[PDB]
Amino acid sequence: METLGGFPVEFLIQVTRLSKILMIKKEHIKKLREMNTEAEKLKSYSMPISIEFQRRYATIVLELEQLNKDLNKVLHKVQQYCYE
Amino acid sequence: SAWKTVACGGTRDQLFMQEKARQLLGRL
Amino acid sequence: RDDIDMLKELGSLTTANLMEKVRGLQNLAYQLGLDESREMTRGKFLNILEKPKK
Repeated sequence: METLGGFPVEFLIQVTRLSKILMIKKEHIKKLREMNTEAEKLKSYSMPISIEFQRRYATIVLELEQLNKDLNKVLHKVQQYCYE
Repeated sequence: SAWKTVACGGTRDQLFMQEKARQLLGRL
Repeated sequence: RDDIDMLKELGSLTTANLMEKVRGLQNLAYQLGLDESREMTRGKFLNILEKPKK
């Protein structure tokens, strides 16, 4: 068994990936929440949403979709690994 | 069991929004 | 990169501190998942992703 610092190295790898996925996903959620409040404001005044705004928003949604697919599996392996 | 629904972005509106995002961008 | 550095950072922790980190990261996944789902419900009923028709 490969180890690093006394821990199984494949466990630390999955935790590394867990931490990194969550940090990116946090950034994406922050961008979505502000985009919603802008859009909420625009919609309240019957003002159009720019095409560029829609594109950026849709890009974040699809990126989140992939992060969540990676988060799944990684979360499973981390759970699987917690023998303790 | 459903704790993953939340943790991995599987709620009904998120799957809906992902469908709209694919359509808006022209992706399968 | 910053990824191998994180891997080394984790391996240098005590067992108790690694476990707290795993628990914190799992809790963070859940909290972010609540945030994410709420903004997906908001965006749906603001129709941000409807295609232009006019």
